[PDB]
Amino acid sequence: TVSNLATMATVTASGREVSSGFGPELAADNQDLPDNPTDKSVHNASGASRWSADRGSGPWWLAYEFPGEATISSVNIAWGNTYATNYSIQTSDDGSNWTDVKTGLKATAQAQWVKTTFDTPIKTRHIRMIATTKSQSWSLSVWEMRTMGTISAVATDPLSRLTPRPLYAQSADGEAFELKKNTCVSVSDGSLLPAVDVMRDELGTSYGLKLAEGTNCPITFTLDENLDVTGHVGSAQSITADEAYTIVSDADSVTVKARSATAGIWAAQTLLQLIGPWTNSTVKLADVAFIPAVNIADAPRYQWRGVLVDPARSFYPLDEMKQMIDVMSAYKMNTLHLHLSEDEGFRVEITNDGRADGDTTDYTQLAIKSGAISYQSAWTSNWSPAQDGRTGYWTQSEFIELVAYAADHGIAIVPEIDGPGHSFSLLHGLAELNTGNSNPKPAAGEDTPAFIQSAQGRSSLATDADITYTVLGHIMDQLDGMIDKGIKASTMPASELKRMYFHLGGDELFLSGGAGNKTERLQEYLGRSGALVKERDKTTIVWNDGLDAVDQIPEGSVVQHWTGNAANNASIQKLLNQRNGKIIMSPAGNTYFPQRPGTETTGVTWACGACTTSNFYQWNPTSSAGTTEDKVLGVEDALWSEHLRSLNDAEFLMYTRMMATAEVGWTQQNRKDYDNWNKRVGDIAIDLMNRGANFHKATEVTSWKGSYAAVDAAEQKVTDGKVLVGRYAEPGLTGTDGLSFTATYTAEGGAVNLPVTPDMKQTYSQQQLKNGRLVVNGAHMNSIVDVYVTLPSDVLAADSVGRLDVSVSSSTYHHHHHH
Ligand SMILES: CC(=O)N[C@@H]1[C@@H](O)[C@H](O)[C@@H](COS(=O)(=O)O)O[C@@H]1O
Ligand SMILES: CC(=O)N[C@@H]1[C@@H](O)[C@H](O)[C@@H](COS(=O)(=O)O)O[C@H]1O
Ligand SMILES: [Ca+2]
Repeated sequence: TVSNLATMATVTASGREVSSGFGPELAADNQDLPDNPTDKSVHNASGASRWSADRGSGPWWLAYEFPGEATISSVNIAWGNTYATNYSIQTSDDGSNWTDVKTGLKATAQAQWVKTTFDTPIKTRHIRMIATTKSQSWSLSVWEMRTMGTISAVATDPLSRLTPRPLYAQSADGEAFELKKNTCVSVSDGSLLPAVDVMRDELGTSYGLKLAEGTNCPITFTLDENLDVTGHVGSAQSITADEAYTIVSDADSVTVKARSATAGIWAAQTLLQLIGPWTNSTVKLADVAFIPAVNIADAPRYQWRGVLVDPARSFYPLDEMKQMIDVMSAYKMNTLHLHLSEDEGFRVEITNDGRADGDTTDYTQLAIKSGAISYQSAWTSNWSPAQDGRTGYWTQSEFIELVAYAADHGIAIVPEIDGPGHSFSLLHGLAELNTGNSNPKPAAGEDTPAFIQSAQGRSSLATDADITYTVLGHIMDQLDGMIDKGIKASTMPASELKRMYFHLGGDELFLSGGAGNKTERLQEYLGRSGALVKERDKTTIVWNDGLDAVDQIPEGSVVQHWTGNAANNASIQKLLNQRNGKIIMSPAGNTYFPQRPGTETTGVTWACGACTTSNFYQWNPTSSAGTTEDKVLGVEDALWSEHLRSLNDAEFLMYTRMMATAEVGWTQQNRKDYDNWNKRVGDIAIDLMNRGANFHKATEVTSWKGSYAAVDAAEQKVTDGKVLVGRYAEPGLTGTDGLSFTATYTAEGGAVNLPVTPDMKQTYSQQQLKNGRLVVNGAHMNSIVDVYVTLPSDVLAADSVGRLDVSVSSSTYHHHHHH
């Protein structure tokens, strides 16, 4: 049973002919046409039951906001004496962003019903008719827009933005908490100050909040090592309780409980998602920030939620690593796996401080010599950039700073020094490692092997030589010392942030050829190296193609799975079932960022053809591992850098797929829904535009949206009458001509027109090729649009008193703002 829901709708329109009658609400009054509806005395009787639109060039639109989710079967429009010769019907969840549901619609006569049927009824809070052309110069005329269906009186979900989707989240009673400039925060413990710092780092700029630590503040964080959310853990669910938090908020208070300092940062990240996708605004906004009234209880499914970054192929400066850490933290990733060494580079300084007794190795050569090499474009015959990998390395100071910044965002460092293959940078850097069964050998009269194409994929450390293990042990000791110093600088607890794991690699030894004995080499090397990790009170990690040494690595070692089917891999099952091992899941087709994210893009094709947000989301790491939940540590994305030369190009591949892995890492298997995640991507993107982070504008994402935010003009420079009053963020804009801006000013008493200048520094571009090779930074997002107005002299010269109105319209967006 359907009804005309027009009669319960809140009705808006592009405009109206006259202020006094023919209002848009007269399309929504469920009245049959009067007798003789085309007669002018009937169509133009002052009380005629019809909308008469604004004039001008259009488009002209009529929008219904339902008090609930409407399930709409059909729209039947009774057109008046001026009818739409071309129109569409669009839907909106938010009332501002519109999506086509029926296009190519036409009326063909006066006083004509045009019925548009949805064979599958559509569920929507908003619907509108938008018309581009009409039958006469007169105002478009609508007697009736009947929207036939049923309605469910469900309120908007103030928690709909959250990613990852929490364990438990429900709206609470009453108004939102309004954040004020001097709103203070109380913590139970100093280790929670980093969580408040994360909030202040965004909100200080975007909303001018001090968020000072105070006493008896209305926002509190409490560390409770016994926090229990198991009430919300169902028999088919599984959590890591150490990262549990709760939030309980109302109009007067925001109360956070955290099981760990790390969980306090997760709580802060949740609060920043609730405040909305403008918290990283580089400019003070005019709107106040609100935390809606909520009850949240949250913890992750998996304890290990990571990103591998490979600076070894192409270096990433410290400031770029910080921008990665910011977004990793924003999605509750807790692990930064650094692939520090490769055939093509070594990216951290190792000193001669604290060497073992008898060790006179000169470690300073390693960064000096092997920092200076990188992936060679000339050794590629493909679409890889013409530019070689970036060279360089983090100094110990910068590496300690990297550790501290990661820790202050809830992220631990997991170092990898790959061997015995993928190790040419070590041989190239340290004369002393060129001994025993190492490969390749230095040319006659040389103390280190030449960085030439024939070395690549043919490297082996000397698995038979004591110096190999001396060197590895020193590098482990140096990394540990730097990690300890960075955690100390962060103030986060070492018990939380010092990840007692070391990644030995073990992958693809002699992939391109080399000296043979592949298996006997893995077994000797990973046996002795594993013993180094164990004696340092750590758990060994190896890639799955190093489990040739499953029996020689320590009991309880971890496999990082990337290649083939883990569930059928005998050596993985042996580790997990016979050697109390655990698994980190990085199957290439679900987690490898170089795998091209769309069929329109240029990139690696082998794992999926294109591994999209669907491939990154729609998998279950435990069933992919073919093991039990208890044996799965979690997941890591991989950013391999053979082809990456910039943070912009890395972020193209990382985002938004990384936010799918974040949900796989955190969200319960039975709470995952790819369509629900997909709907959340639009605001994920508005926040990335505010951060200045790049992202692939994937075709399978269907929530790309615009968002208008008013700017606090009091903090903006006026130049020759021109001042920034608004920003408009929409991924994919190639220019501003699709957008119509209008602004008016009213001093109390007075509305005058302000001419608007929209200004977008950069346009959207997909990847660019030159001579068959990707151009570095070819794919880049458009800028947020700056919305300037030019003030008249009387307004320019007035003191501080008035109301600014700004309206933005496109075929897919409409918003009117006032302050
Ligand atoms: C205020 C008022 O009466 N305005 C009406 C309009 O709404 C109408 O669209 C127009 C043409 O009417 S038609 O019947 O010839 O198309 O005539 C009058 O201008
Ligand atoms: C463990 C591991 O992945 N080892 C190697 C990495 O040295 C390589 O860099 C990466 C490329 O990823 S791809 O570009 O997505 O194929 O894949 C594997 O070849
Ligand atoms: Ca009517």
